[PDB]
Amino acid sequence: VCLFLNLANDPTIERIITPRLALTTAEFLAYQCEKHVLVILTDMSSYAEALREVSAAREEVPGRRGFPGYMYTDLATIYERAGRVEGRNGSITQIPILTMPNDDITHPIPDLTGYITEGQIYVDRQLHNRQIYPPINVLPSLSRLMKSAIGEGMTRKDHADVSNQLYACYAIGKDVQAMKAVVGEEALTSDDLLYLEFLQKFEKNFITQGPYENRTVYETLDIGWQLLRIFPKEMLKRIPQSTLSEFYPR
Amino acid sequence: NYLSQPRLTYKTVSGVNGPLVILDHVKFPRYAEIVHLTLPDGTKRSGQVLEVSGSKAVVQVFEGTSGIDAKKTSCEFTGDILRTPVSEDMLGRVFNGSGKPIDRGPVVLAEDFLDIMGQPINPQCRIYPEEMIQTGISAIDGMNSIARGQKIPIFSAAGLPHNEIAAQICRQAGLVNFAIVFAAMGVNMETARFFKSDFEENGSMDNVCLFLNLANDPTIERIITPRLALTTAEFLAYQCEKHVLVILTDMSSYAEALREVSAAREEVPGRRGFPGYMYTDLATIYERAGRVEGRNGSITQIPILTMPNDDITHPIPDLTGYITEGQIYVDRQLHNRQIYPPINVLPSLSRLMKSAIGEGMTRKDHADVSNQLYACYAIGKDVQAMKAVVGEEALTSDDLLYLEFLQKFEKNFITQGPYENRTVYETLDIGWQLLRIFPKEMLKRIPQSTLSEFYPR
Amino acid sequence: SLQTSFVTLDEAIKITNRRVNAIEHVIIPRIERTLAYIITELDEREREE
Amino acid sequence: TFGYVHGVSGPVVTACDMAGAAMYELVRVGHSELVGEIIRLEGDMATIQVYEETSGVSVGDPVLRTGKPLSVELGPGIMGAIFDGIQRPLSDISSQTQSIYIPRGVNVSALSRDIKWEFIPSKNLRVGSHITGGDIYGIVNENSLIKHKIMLPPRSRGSVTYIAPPGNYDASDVVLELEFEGVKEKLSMVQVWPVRQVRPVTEKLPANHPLLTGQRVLDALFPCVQGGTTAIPGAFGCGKTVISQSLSKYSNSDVIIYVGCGERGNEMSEVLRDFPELTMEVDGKVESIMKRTALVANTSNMPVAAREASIYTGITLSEYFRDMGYHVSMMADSTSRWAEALREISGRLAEMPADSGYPAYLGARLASFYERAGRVKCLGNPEREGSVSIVGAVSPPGGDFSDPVTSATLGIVQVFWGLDKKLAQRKHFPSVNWLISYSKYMRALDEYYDKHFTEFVPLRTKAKEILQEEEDLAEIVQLVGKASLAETDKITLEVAKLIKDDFLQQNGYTPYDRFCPFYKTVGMLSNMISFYDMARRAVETTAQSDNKITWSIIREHMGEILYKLSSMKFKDPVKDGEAKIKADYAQLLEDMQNAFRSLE
Amino acid sequence: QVWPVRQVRPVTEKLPANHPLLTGQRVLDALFPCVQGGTTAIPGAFGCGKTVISQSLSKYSNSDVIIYVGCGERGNEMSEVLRDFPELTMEVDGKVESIMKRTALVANTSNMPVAAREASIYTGITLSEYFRDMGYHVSMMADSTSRWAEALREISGRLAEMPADSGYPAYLGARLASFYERAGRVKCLGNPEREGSVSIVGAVSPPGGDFSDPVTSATLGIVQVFWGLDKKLAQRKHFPSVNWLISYSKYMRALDEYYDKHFTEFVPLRTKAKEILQEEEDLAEIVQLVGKASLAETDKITLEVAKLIKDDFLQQNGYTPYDRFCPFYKTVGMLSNMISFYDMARRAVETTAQSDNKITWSIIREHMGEILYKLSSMKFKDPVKDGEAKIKADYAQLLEDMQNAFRSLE
Ligand SMILES: Nc1ncnc2c1ncn2[C@@H]1O[C@H](COP(=O)(O)OP(=O)(O)O)[C@@H](O)[C@H]1O
Repeated sequence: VCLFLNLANDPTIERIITPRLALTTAEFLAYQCEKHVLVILTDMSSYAEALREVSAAREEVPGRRGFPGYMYTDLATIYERAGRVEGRNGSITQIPILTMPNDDITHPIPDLTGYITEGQIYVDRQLHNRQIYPPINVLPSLSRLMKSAIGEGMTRKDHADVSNQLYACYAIGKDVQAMKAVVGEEALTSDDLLYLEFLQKFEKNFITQGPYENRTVYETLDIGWQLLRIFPKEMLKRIPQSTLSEFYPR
Repeated sequence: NYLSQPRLTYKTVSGVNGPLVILDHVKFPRYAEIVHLTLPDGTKRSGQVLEVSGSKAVVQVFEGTSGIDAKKTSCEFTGDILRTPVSEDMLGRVFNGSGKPIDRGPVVLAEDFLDIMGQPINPQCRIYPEEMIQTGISAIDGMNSIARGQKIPIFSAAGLPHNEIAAQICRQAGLVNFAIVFAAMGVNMETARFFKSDFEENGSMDNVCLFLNLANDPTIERIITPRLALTTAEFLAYQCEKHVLVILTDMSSYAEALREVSAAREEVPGRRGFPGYMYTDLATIYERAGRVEGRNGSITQIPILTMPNDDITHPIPDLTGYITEGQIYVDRQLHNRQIYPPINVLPSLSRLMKSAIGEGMTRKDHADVSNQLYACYAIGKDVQAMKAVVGEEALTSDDLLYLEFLQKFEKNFITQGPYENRTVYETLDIGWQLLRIFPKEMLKRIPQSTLSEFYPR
Repeated sequence: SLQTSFVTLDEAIKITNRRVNAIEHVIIPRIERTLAYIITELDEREREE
Repeated sequence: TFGYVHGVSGPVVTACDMAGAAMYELVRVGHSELVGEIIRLEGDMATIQVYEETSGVSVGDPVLRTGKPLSVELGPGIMGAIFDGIQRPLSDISSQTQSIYIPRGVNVSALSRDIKWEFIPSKNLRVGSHITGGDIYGIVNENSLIKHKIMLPPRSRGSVTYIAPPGNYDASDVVLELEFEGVKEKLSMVQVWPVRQVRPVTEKLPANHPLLTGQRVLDALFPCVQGGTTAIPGAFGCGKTVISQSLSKYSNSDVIIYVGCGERGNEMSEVLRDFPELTMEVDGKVESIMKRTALVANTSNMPVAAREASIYTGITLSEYFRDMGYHVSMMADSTSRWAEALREISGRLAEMPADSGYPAYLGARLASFYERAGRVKCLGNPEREGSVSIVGAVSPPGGDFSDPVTSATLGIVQVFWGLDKKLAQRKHFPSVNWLISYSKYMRALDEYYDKHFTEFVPLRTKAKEILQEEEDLAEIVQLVGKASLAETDKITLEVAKLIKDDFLQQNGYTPYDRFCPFYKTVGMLSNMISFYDMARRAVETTAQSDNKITWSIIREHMGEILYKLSSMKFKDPVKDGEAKIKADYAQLLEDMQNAFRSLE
Repeated sequence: QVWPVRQVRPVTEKLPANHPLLTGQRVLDALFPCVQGGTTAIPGAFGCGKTVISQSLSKYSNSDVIIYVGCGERGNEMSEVLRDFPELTMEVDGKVESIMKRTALVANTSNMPVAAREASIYTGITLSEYFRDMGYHVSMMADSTSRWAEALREISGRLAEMPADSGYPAYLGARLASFYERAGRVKCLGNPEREGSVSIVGAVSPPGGDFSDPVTSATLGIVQVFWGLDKKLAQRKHFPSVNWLISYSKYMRALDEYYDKHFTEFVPLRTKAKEILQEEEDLAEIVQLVGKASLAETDKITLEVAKLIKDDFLQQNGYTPYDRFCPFYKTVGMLSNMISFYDMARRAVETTAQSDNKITWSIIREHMGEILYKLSSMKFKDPVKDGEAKIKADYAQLLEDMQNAFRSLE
């Protein structure tokens, strides 16, 4: 591994170099030395604030919240520096990390990032307050390439179908959880109570990992089915009946 | 030593923009010196140098720039900052915004000249104010008590009787000699007469000085109006040992002059477009208060401010909130029900009450009573909010007792005559005869010793 | 029959009125203050710009 | 002497050779004499905000400085005139041009020259007499109802060197000459004043007399004082015309001014068409209200400066009439549209937005405008009092009072006559919502009422309480029905309905309610409340009895009194003498007392 | 010696933080602990109590010295410190001594010239780093970093620089970041080995009382501890006004080793406390739409022990002789009794609701009203009058009284 450190008490402007420097090390190791590289950027917000500081000092015309208007192209020259290339085995995976200012997903730093990065993983105050570690809110979390990374020979063939069903169930779960207040628990149907039971069991088992449990994809889909098994077979409208007949009666 | 050197006078006006006039060719401009302007028609105005740069002096003109001219305007630079003539002879007199006399008396003879900005009281010499003033008003003296030399504002919604409350304080306030500085900014004449008349009705007029700036007087003079008042209050208190009370009326109509000057200068805007220095400017007013070592004087400040759209979180109340020793709140929810004075105890606090009460200042029970009255009043509002959704059938007998507490409390503890003076002891006894509505053990803020000495009576 | 109706109505009317009053004194007030706050902070962004 | 245009950007014209100019000095720009105000000096250069469209202004065009800031000509010929906000006579710009438009570049003098008037010099004066600002050195008989008192300008003083003899004169005639410090000043019946400067006074007084509108709800429950400051929520659905017409066509106010701030083009023409057709009785003659007013009308498309000046011209005209010793009253049709003109001029000045978009100074401009009201001792020597009453309409979006102009206006005004669309939909004219409405002048009229109507403060207090009790009781009526209320509550509700429908409400198209005198108003309410107290006496006096009185028994045995109480509105100040009306009301008091005695 | 205040005084190492910054306040020391060498913020609106927390830490903590930094603060605060601190006393080695001997004040009152707020904050930390290098566990009360940020707004405004949010300079986040991160527990410079520390507590003062404030927004990205104060608690005179839903401490994972060594029972209690205090708000959003009759007996017990933990544990009147301070033994004893009541009451319902002989919260209250009153009374125990063994013995008697009462219900 190779760590570039800039601490909060290191000068602001060094943070402009820091991610580009790291990515240049990543491109050397991957595209010239065939390494599979994982690049972790620890807080693109403290980078964006460094562009803001110098941009402000330059009297540049601002984008929203006083960042430089070039923030999008600038972030693109960082984020786009990833992925396998022709004739190389080498490949860079980037997992940049980004402190959402004031918890706001629509803040310009995460907003412009979401346009460039191929999805996001969203970590939520609500789940953290509930002691759900890791606090990953699966709903706003997205991965644009995921559909191409799954299927027979890549994974168990159920993976895509199980994910879509589980995701829609969690969403309906959050809706019926709001209904438990707005219309009351007594207004919930048996099916809404099953989506509420699903929501609880899902956070307790699907999301909650512990700090060292290296669950396989296969074990994750087994847990996926063990949660889907809560509903009657006919409720699982996102899964094809062939996949249900192979993996629901387990 | 006196400033002996002869004064310059410039026709070199080289620009005018908003309330600013920009001189050029000025010989060693001084930041914050005062300039007198003569207009082409012979009208006199005054102004402060806001910026200097080489030959340029940017003067802000107090009496407005309308009629200033790029050829004929004459600027007499005074060569010093805005000093004010002060004397104890200013008691029993009335002044315009800029401290010119308007009671038809003569110009003030200076016992000295003082800098209008005052000076930062040395934190080492400052004495922590603790000797209680009874205002006579139960909602103050009981639950929000004011120390001799405290600063504590009265916040109000618009049109609330806050003038009558301040008048009552200037009719009943005293310790368990005294003199008043009063200032009003952007006040209407229909209220200027009320204040002047009230100091006559109370017989107090001989011991009070009124600085009046009315809503049709110049807005920039409001910036200096409370500073003149405080400079006179410093002279009376720290130089002459008077137990001064300073009333500053509609700090909002002062704050609007800050917002205007800010927009006119293009200063960096904080919340709602007040200047970034808004907190400091308010401090430069509000910190001239409290006792200082060796001096028996004690400037107390009771600013008054109309909160815009009744919003407690507005920058005027909110920044005042961070600076003042707690705040007294006046409420429409009381005033519409005719509950005079409409002081809502709950949102109120006094930072100095902690040491202004208990043995040697007030009866031993007082601090415990105050806290338990907040507890019961607050729980009363919470059960009222419950009743307003789910009805009295959802409330327990204890919840209905907290609702009854809030009703009996507002009708007796807060409700008081505009000329009725209640001692702290009488206020505490009203407090206890209300607290006796609950069983002894329910009074969870009060220690068992205080309950044994004061609950059964 | 009239009594069973009476009892059921006396609960259902109370439940309904409680929801109505919760909308009128909880949910609408949260929405109104939230809208007034949003209008304020949008105008703060507009003044900064 | 005059300068030359140097540059133009939109409505903002930079000029040069402006060395002797002043900020806010008025300037004519271009060969067409466009009007504008200087808004910056930069040395010998100056920047002029032009009012009219600058299209076709050229570099090197003439820039004539006017010797004055923005100003109002004051004198004879104001009455019946229609001006715009910058004091240009819209009736004459019509008739002299023969055009439907205001031509870009008007130069018509605001008080029309060559029109003679009958001038009487004040016969008490002589050459060598001492004179000061506000001294009435003569009168112009310009209309039968309003003797126009001429006066020395407030800045002027000295010894009379010559005064014109009695005769016919106009603005070009030197009516007066006086000398001070060895310098003669020539003067005319026309006077000029800076529009943004208050006209000074000997003393501004506490206001203490009712501005009687002839409208029961207003004059009883929410009295505005003469010289008072007041607001009306001017919106289409609530009938804002009802108050403004009634004030003009009857109320105790010697001269009316009406300012169109910036009204919708049709709604402005509605007013300008309609007001000339209104008439008021004077000395047993009927005459057009155009004898007692001037209209400062601005449609929304009049220049931004003409809208923001509109109210300042209006108040300046009103203060000139105040200093003649008249009780002037001035409407403003929408202070909100004036506040938009403030937002726009501050936008063009590139000043920072304060509240919601408005300037920092919006509150101060409103407050320093409303303070121009009040009763006053005039300047000069004949010692007369006068006043200006300001009736400033507001138009809060959706009725939301948090709107900056509305909020600041309700902060400053002492009376709010809250008109309501609900009451207008129910045809409850004058449609004033008595729960929302208020007056802070109640205390100030105690002295007046104690002298002239010593019982009336008790009556007003009881009336508001009775109506407020009915509003609380209506919640109980919804919860448990009218049948469930106590007898005292039921009679209170019935009487509150009687007060609401037959005292608050008033049909201003009928001969009996077209106006309603104050003595009539008091007598009507006195009867309703005397009935309430005696009815309530019989009810409460028969608490715990075998037979208990109720409103139904009162309606059965004496419903003729309820019918008579409702009928008391029909009494006519023209066909019935004041003593006859008072006698009929006293007869109803005797009738009801004997009727109540038949029960208790 | 003389040192540039803007240059960090260097160290041999910055270590992890692993000893609690003991503070007089129950809610702080129990539920959101600060650590010697850790940063903290106290964002609160005006009159919320943040300044009294700042006083309380200075008056009563295990800090070996305190630098207090009155940056832009009201002048009577400095007078109150200078009045109280020469008269309040700690003890060392059997000698009672005035706590002023372990402090220094940097003052710059709100009306003193704006610029000096910057120099004040840097002076307070540079003094703190000096005492840190001596091996003292320093603490430093940055008594308002928003009034500091407002001084950076002022200079930026005069310089005509481009502002970020609410007029603040873009470098505000960078200045604050490079300030709070001057804290730590350190192997000092030089040869005789020392473990000094600076702990930094910043009383952020959000304009309008709203945590969307840029000073707060930056500060929360830097500090490892958030004690967010609620104005609604301060209105009710609930103090210290810490909102237990939004507040957090990142140091719990390091401190858990200290609690395991000295207070092994505590981590269960802290967990049950936080959970009950969350379940109250989960219930409130239901109760406000239907009324309290909807609650199960478990929920009534939850709200009651939440009311105990709120009104008799979290509440603390820090000027009174009994709430002046609170030792950890008193703190855990109070919380242990309250949670012991929760578990026993919950167990009693769960044990009997399987039958017609069901125990209820009302049955418990009517049989055990004296126990609820004793539980409320626990706060009044006074460390000056009562020894740790005496307070613990009273608390053991409450545990026994509860157990014998519940044994009579079951
Ligand atoms: N812990 C407390 N114990 C008792 N009273 C408190 C406590 N915290 C706040 N109050 C009261 O409220 C006042 C306001 O809080 P303080 O910290 O002094 O002001 P601020 O929040 O503006 O900094 C305190 O001075 C005290 O009188």
